[PDB]
Amino acid sequence: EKQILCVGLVVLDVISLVDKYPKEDSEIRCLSQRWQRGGNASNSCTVLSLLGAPCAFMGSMAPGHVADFVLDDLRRYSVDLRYTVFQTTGSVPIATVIINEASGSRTILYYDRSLPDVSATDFEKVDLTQFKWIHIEGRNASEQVKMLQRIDAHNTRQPPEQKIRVSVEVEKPREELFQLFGYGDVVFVSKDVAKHLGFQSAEEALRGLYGRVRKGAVLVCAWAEEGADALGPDGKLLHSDAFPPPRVVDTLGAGDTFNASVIFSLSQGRSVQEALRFGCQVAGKKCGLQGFDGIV
Amino acid sequence: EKQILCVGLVVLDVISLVDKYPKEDSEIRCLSQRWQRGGNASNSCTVLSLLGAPCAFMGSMAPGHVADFVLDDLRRYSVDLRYTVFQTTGSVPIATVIINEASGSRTILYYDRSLPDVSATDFEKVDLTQFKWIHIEGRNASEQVKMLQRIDAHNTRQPPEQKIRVSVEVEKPREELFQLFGYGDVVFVSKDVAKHLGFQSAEEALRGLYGRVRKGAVLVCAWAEEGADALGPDGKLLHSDAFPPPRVVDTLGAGDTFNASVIFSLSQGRSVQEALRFGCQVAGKKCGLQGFDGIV
Repeated sequence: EKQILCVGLVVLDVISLVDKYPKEDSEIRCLSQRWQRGGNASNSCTVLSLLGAPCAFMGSMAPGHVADFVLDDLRRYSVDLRYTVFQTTGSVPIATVIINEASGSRTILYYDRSLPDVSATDFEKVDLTQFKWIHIEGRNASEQVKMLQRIDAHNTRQPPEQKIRVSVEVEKPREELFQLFGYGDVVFVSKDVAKHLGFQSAEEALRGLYGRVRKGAVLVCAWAEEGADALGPDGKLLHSDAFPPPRVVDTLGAGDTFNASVIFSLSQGRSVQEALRFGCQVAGKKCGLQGFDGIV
Repeated sequence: EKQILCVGLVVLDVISLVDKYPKEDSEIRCLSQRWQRGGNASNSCTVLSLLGAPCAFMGSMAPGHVADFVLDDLRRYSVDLRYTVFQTTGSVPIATVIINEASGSRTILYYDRSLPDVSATDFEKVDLTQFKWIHIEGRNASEQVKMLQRIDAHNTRQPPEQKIRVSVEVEKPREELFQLFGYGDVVFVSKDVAKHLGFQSAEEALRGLYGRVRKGAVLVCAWAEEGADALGPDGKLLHSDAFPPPRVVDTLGAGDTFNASVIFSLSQGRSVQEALRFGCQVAGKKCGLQGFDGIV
């Protein structure tokens, strides 16, 4: 069984659990503080692994005790780390995460880039024959476009049977990332990006942006409590309602869980409509649990 | 010149500077993240040192890289650490501090006690003859009352000329701490404690609580932008208006700066009225600066 490769950046989430969202200028005693491995594509590997799909993670890494914590954790999920790009400068990024016990909301304070990104030349070294799906978390787009061109060139020399399926996520509302819309068989665009571009609903965003994706591609937009929508070459808008848990306790990585679950379902040969449904359900289940493990 | 001893707990402040206060459930890129030594009595040593008063700090400590950072920092200010109480269990407490660049507000997320407190038996080892003033940050009150009884017993065997002046801070609205009101020549009570007990202004709190302090004591209550008030045995309410800086950039430790500056002024023989004024002015100056060093 060929692997699913995720290219992205691992982040250390330093999570403070509070009984209510802190009022500016107050002092509040937290219920707990914990470390959790995070990062979008990183979290998606966790979920893919939990769902039973062998996968590999490619990201930059700075040796030290933080690296040990996050790499050990990836190893626990049997994520293949052959393509870890070790950097002799910079550090693993940290995100300070406030979770409101009352609501499950997650509020993320993150920082400037703390280490070099995975480059096109790094990706050149990947043995593409090992993978049936490659997902790219949009970040350093000019480099990633080259990576995507490399996969495309590879696929031209392949039977349709042996083509590597590609997905990309455009989550941050940064201009440089929009070029990624034209790559990938599946394109995840965030609600935040949609709203930044002036769309007020997933349906609106999908209709508004479909003209930018590559021929044959499926564009997917999750819209929180409003569920998720997709639009493919046939012009039929597809939708799944959200599947909230009875009590929301932790929504950190819920979007990553959605992405992973859609990739999983699609990679398993399911329809887009079913993949959306499955994504919403697994993401919802996740929101009712601390971290990811209880989704299975 | 005998030292001023501060008994309290050193804290590592992990400070995230943000351009606006984060909205719940958002993700925000911080401007910077820095480590700063904190803790109330710890910060007051910094200020006392900067103002030119030799001082000593007594608190619990767990060896490790965090201890090294905070102890090196205390050494930079020439704070005497002879009475550091090393603990073979627990860790230096962390406080997660969000500072709003726009307002200078500080929002503090702190955690359960991470190491043993300084005990009465620890304090027994202090050479009281070395100190002309001892300030206690209220925390483990039952133990600290014994410490205060030890100082009292010491002072009975002294000339008035050689009596150690004592101050206590009651900052958290915790019942156990109220017993400390009856100790100390100078009693700092926080606005938060006052409000918890049903008073709506410093004047109200002082009148409301003076009957609980020891004969001769001065009760002090700072009330933020409303300045600070004090009440002594003569029943005359004293007041200083706040002295805001032209632009408030960082209010973390402003209250500690006030406390230290009042202790300093009083220890220098100044009147309570002048000490209040001086406290408000130095605290105000501090609020216009990052950290403490520019106050002098």
